[PDB]
Amino acid sequence: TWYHEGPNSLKVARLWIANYSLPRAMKRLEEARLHKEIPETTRTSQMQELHKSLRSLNNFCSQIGDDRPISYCHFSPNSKMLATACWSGLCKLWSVPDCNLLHTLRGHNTNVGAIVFHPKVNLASCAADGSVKLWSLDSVADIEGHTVRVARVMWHPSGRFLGTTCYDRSWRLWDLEAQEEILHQEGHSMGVYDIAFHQDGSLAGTGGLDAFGRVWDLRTGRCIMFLEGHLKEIYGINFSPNGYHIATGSGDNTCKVWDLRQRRCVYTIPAHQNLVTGVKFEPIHNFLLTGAYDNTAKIWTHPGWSPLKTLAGHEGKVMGLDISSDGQLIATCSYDRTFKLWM
Amino acid sequence: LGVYLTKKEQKKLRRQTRREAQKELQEKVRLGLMPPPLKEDISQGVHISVYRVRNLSNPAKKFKIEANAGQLYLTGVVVLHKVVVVEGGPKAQKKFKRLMLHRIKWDEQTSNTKGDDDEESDNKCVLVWEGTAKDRSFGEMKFKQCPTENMAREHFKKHGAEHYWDL
Amino acid sequence: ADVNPKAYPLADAHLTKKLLDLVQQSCNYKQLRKGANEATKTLNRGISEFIVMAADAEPLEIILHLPLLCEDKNVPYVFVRSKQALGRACGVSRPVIACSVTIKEGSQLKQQIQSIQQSIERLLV
Repeated sequence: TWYHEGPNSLKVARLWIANYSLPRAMKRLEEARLHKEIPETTRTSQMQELHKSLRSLNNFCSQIGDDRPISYCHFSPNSKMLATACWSGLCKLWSVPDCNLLHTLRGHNTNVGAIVFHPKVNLASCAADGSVKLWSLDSVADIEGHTVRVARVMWHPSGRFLGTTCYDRSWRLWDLEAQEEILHQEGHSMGVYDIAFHQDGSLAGTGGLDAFGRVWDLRTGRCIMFLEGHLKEIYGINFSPNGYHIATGSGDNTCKVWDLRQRRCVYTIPAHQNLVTGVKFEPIHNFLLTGAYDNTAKIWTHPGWSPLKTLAGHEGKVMGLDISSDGQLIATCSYDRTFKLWM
Repeated sequence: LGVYLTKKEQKKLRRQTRREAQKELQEKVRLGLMPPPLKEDISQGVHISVYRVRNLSNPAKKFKIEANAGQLYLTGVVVLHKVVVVEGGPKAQKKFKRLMLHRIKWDEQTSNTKGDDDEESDNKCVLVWEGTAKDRSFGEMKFKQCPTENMAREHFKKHGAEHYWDL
Repeated sequence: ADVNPKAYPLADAHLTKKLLDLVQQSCNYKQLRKGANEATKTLNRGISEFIVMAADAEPLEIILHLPLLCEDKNVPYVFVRSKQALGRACGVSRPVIACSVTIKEGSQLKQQIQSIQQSIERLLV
């Protein structure tokens, strides 16, 4: 084990993060609340919402995209447009109606990892070629340094920084503006299949193919708490909006949910058969939504973690899914090649 | 992993195999030697399964589940009203899973014995989750009975397993 | 070493061993068709369990129609690195760039086939 020196310029950023990060927590606590209690509303209201979510939803339409399965779909912060990535292609679609779409582009890359929106005109996409592309969506630059395929990419909650996580045991922290390598990080011993950023913008948790969920403090660059629970590769790492809980998924058909703040260890939802691809929490406001190759799609409480409901409209396996910010949409990319809007 | 080999690598092998043998026998006649013609599982984590059924009444089913659990070093438990859990190395579970689903017939009919005598009896099984856990607090595999749905939870409650039951 | 990115179904060294074992067993059980041509037929006919191709093919394009046929027919396809290696598993002294494990009635190989299918479906993301 070594401490590596260097990169003062990045050092500057850590300060920025600290100022930004530190100020965020008080607001998060205010959002959390507690004082009102009045349990009846919650149990009636929260329960009612969960029941509705897991009890009515259905297909609206299917749609098509390409002839390769669809590897990533993402909704914009206004939830009006979807981006769909094929093994080799993507196009941007209109949330409500879908159908015709706006317009397609065949990017220079052949097999698409993940696609993400800037929180505030831009997207970002990672793929097989080891090159991340900053897109301007009209009514920007390429990122270099990665040898292998890049599985996941995310925008810091802040807004300034992009972090990339690929296959060669390197998750790389990147700036949007300058397109520079702010941090080259090591520490897993095989592939690293996801990187997640947690809502105060303090911490990133890395899932890997070595079944070790490994937390990381961006500001000190210190490996913090290693999580062991998954006896197969950990595909998705989904952070929670509250910011004190994380959730993971894996080849083993399990979802672990670890809360560092409450010292709650891990509560395992036994979710799915046949893998898990992408777990998603509900952004605004509790619910979990996940996708495996079982063809079903699930709905979970964040309090009991009892499975509530499941929905089957896919004929094939599901690579990835994203859910409406209000929570009136659910968009799931079918393994076969459609994009299915869930009510 | 397996290699095959062609027709001509059979001949050459068959002939060079035969030749050595017959010539070795030939000298033996010249020389005058011969008259002239443990429970398995993984320590670091723990694979697990969970199963859920309508009836366990048949004893032949009640017995197998006690044996194989002790036979394969599966930790775990079982419960019912008036679910099944198993944990071990991943090889163990797969055997047991095969048993519960494909071998054993839960829909089959059996004639049970009561305190008075024998009577006929005329249920389904399906898996819920398989997965991975930080530690398996189950010490041994302990079949039991609960009257309610609550102490049933408190049973699992001891193991922080309340959630494994699904209504 | 690097393989053409386009050999999208790629098996690591472990899956590679299992695949080639199962291919070798299928050659023995007679559920094996060998050659891009005959593999194409099994797909059009609807009698294919799964498809295995060599990322070694000099004309990479000479077998690229297979994943397309496959996607349509919903048949798993995978790549291995070596066409000489595939050859050997097909009983052949010559390199074999594609091959098909075909459906067979009451196959002893069923469980193993099902297992291989699942592994390959996992790699498809």
